[PDB]
Amino acid sequence: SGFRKMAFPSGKVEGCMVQVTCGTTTLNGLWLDDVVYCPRHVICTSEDMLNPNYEDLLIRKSNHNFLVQAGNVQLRVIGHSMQNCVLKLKVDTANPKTPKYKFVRIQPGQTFSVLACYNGSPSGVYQCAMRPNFTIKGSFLNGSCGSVGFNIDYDCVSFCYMHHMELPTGVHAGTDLEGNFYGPFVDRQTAQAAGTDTTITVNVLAWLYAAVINGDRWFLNRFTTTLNDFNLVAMKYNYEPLTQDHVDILGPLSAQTGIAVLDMCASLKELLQNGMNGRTILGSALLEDEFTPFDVVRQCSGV
Amino acid sequence: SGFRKMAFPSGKVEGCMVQVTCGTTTLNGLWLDDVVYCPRHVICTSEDMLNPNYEDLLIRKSNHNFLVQAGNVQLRVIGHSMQNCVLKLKVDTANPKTPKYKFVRIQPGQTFSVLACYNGSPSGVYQCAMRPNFTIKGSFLNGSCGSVGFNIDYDCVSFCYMHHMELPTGVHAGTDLEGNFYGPFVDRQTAQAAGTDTTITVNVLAWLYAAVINGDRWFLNRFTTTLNDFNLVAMKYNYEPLTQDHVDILGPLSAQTGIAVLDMCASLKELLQNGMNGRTILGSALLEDEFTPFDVVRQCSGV
Ligand SMILES: COc1cccc2[nH]c(C(=O)N[C@@H](CC(C)C)C(=O)N[C@@H](C[C@@H]3CCNC3=O)C(=O)c3nc4ccccc4s3)cc12
Ligand SMILES: COc1cccc2[nH]c(C(=O)N[C@@H](CC(C)C)C(=O)N[C@@H](C[C@@H]3CCNC3=O)C(=O)c3nc4ccccc4s3)cc12
Repeated sequence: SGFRKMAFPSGKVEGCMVQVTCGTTTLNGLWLDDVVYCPRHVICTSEDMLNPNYEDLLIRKSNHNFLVQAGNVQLRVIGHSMQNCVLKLKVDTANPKTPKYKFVRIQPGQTFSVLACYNGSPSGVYQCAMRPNFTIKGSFLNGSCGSVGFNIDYDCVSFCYMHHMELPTGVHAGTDLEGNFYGPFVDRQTAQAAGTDTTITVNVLAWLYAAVINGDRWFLNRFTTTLNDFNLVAMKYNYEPLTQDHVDILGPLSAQTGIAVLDMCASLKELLQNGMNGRTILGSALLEDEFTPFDVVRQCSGV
Repeated sequence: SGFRKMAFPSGKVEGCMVQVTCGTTTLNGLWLDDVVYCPRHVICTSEDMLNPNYEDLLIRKSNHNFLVQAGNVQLRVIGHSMQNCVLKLKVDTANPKTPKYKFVRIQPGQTFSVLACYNGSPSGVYQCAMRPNFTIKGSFLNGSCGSVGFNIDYDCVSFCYMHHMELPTGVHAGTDLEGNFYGPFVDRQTAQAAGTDTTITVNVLAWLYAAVINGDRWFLNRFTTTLNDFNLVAMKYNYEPLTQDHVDILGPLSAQTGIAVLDMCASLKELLQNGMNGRTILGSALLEDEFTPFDVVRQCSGV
């Protein structure tokens, strides 16, 4: 038992991290088969960054302008192309550590592991959720762009994020591995705002089930509510609406604990209206919404 | 910027995880050079577990009773010996992925990354602190024993933990890689209690500095206190005493923020006496003590 924010083991992704240099700018890149993927603004100069015309900038480059380093070994670039906000560099060597992989775009409310890298060298791994407003609450410093986010299913790495930007509020924005931004952001040196955010209701309920499985029961009550009346309270507290599919997804956790989803919703309503009264749930003094139902089942099945 | 609980990249340790089977019992093991390390109670039968005489149990074993599997490839055991609560199995093949490593025992208050493994296969990575009472608040299921904890410095993996037990309270206990338990626990199928725990004061202060670096300032005040008077308040709230070495260790963070350690102590005293008044620090509604000063500097230097 125990419930901890947990990342996927990162070794399969570590074996794919390289360093891409163009001019004086060096970013992280992702080497899969004979292609390296990196943020396209590696081709920018300090003068270009306010509003680059990237098509123009890249037409003015050739293969020999890109230095790709995999460890101490330099990779020969033999082709280049634009992939929305990602640059694709064809190299003459397929990565021998390429895992089974795919490129999958995730939904707000889903989680993934981030492998933070600096100078092509992995530095830390952590978990985070795609917020409803398409930002992530990450931890990224100068030099981190091109770090990727991913999930692992059996042997397959599903890459879902490459890092590009930090907003003025200190949250982070990036693209899928096709170079398409999550949310209304652009890869320019400008201050950009996200939309208002909301709390991921289905994840809060999943985490309350995790708590019960781990012996935290003080917030439970004999009461139940209806879906409509729950969502009336949810809207008041800036919580997302709960769907029947959300209920159905919570079915297994409901069955494991013997607590109907709408019974747990009555606990959440009381927590939202009354606070915690100085108590904690799974070591937190607030309602946590960055664990999916899948994340919970992965740590709590069989407890 | 941003501050997230962050583990070390796990790939160097992933390349060392194997599976050790004795009889019907299979545990995780750690393969470094030509030695596999695992919890000694892999040799136990259901009848032996209440109070095994491990010396007797192991004398009754020979090399061919141990099946070591590294992936699909079986490793030939050519020697065995007892190492306190760890078994050492000599195999005929040195692990070609052995990283630079050492075995280091950590102090309460220090942090490390855990690579949770089941059936020799890595499943998740997370960070945790050795509590003052020598337990860890982990996430471990049936089948997890032999999973290890570690820190990485440059290229060197310092292994500090191998997992053995879950206490009745749901916290976890284990040994260093020499097989010596952290705390007053024994490897028997018995319910065991830890000593009372305390809050790691120096880590709370480190995390308050992390908060300031990340723009959370509401808890600051123009006041300062003395070390003696702070520790009088700390003792009241079950916080560890703050030493001058703790102050000295916090020096860099003090210099980066321009906030004297004893000035921050006055903020902590007010937080301890007044609570948060419904506000958060770095996304938490309680005072967090599982980040060391080193952990903070690693994410906040240069912000
Ligand atoms: C007036 O401009 C602002 C006003 C208010 C907030 C702001 N934020 C950013 C902004 O984020 N810019 C992007 C770059 C843009 C072009 C996508 C950027 O620096 N990305 C970083 C990751 C950042 C660093 C800090 N923590 C992070 O996550 C990345 O590593 C990259 N470095 C470089 C360096 C050179 C060339 C490319 C890259 S790409 C600008 C900005
Ligand atoms: C009346 O006995 C209790 C009363 C109240 C609380 C209790 N806790 C334990 C207790 O923890 N036992 C140890 C084993 C002891 C011998 C060190 C144990 O099961 N370790 C697990 C990791 C545990 C599983 C649940 N989550 C965890 O972390 C491990 O994987 C191992 N599995 C086996 C299986 C067979 C042989 C060896 C091992 S070693 C006993 C106990």
